[PDB]
Amino acid sequence: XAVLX
Amino acid sequence: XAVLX
Amino acid sequence: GLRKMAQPSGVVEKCIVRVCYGNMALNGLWLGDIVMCPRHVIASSTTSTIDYDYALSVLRLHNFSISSGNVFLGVVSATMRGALLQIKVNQNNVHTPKYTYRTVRPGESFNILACYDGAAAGVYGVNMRSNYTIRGSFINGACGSPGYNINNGTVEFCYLHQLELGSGCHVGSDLDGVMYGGYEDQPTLQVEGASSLFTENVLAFLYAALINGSTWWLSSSRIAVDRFNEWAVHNGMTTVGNTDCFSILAAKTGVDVQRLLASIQSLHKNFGGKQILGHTSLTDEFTTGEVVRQMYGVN
Amino acid sequence: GLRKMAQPSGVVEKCIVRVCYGNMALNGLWLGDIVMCPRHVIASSTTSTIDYDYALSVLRLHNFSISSGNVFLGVVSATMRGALLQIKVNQNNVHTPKYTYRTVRPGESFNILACYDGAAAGVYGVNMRSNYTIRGSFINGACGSPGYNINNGTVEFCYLHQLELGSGCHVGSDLDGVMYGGYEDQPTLQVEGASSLFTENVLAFLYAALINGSTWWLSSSRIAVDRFNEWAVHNGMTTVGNTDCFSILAAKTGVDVQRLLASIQSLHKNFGGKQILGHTSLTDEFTTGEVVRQMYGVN
Repeated sequence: XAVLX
Repeated sequence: XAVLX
Repeated sequence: GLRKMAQPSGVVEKCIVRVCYGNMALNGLWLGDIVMCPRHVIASSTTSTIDYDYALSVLRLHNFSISSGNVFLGVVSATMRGALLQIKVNQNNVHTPKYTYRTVRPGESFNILACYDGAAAGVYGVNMRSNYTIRGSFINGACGSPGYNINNGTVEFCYLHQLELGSGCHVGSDLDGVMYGGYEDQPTLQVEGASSLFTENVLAFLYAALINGSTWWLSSSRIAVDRFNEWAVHNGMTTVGNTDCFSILAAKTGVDVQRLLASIQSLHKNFGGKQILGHTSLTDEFTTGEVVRQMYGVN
Repeated sequence: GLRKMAQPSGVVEKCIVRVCYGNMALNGLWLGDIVMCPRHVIASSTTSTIDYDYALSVLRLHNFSISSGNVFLGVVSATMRGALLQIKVNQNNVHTPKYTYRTVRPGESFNILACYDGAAAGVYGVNMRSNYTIRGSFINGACGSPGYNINNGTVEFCYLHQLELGSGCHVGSDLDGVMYGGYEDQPTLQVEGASSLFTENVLAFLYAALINGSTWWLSSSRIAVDRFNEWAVHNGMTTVGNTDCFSILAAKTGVDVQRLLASIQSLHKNFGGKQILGHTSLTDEFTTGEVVRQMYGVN
């Protein structure tokens, strides 16, 4: 997955 | 050989 | 040697603010009476898609606390702009610089001011890849960190950090809210697109090597820009454009682009055990501008 | 990955000035009503040895032109302090930060604000080698560029650029005028002394590799610090002092120093196409502080 910072 | 800047 | 350097960050440091919504806190860009920050500050998700239209409709202005240093800025209104929020605040940023918005192109370099809790923590140079991703260094709390370039007294804001892909690379939006590379500000499975070496930057690099006495790898052959370009597109490299920008570097080395293109073809994904300025492969990192600026101090 | 980052430069940027004497122009550090700069600005020769005591006696204050931006500063007086000049001017730098003078020790990292013609052009992080030299990026005009660290609101000035040795590496003086490594303020033939890998920084690096999934090189053996130290001194590496600073990194990897030390002896001058975090060699660049700060945001 993509990780929202 | 060492150059002053 | 050849360093990735950052431009001085002072002009941008005073535009950074802490944006807290409920529990969540990240960084915002504070220009005029407006604060730009990633919209996901009002959403709380870990594994599922976010309905941003709904999150915006439930949004409560009194749940915001925005601060510059220990100075709090009263929130007036908020609107959604792509992957960002426009937050109107109580006062003007007196230290607002002369600035513009500019969307970066692949191959172009800019600066990142890594911020945490509304304070600038580190600054370093990066380069936008054909991916429309960058190889930044970000951890938790870094979102809203601005990307910028200083051009003749003008600050060009080009990036607000949003996202880290599974490969470790990073994605932001421009200041209009548009996510680079059409990536989505969601915690969904998003595979980093295929990318090509930006050949013009590689050319700049090889010029830098010639300038620093690295000439073992030079080919005696040549290919025209027009035929290299048709090879490049099928070998994971970008096309070469005007080549006029390589005049200064060519003049300093007596080596033309065509011959460098030939060296590239023999080199690409087939280096020996040798290195070039401490590099084991062709690097995409440095532009002609950066190389010329760093070796001779002219622009 | 692992990036060399600089701390934000804004606090230092407004202390930079242009110091022109005769036809020589470089950068000065403009704090309070005093400007610090390299003494060789008053010399008439740059390629032949300089008699600085004679140069000081011939000095004329009206031949000075000192400027902050396009604002010129009248020179009041000048005294010689090691490899520096103390220059008194007609006004305080209103933007003078809270600062101190500090001399760097080998292995320690700090920031360089590369300056040209009295203006900051770039900022990057460097590490003081056992040589008491640094691998900076400087070209003509860079002399007087400051080195600094920002520690709890306080700017610790530790470096003013003076010299590039034939090897390409750089030497400056501290703000007390003392040349690092006892190097000389002259254009004489000066070979860069031997230097050793700062083992503590190497440990930090290998820890960073463990954290990001690089474990192929991990050795099965272990050695005591003091038995490693007796090997290190004969293999171009520094001794390891107290390993407490490695507690956080050890806790997160479950690997102690003794095992990293053993792996270093087998990785010293021996790799085999292998590469750790993009390095073909052991790097000296990153301290434990930087590694912990960059991965976890703790000090």
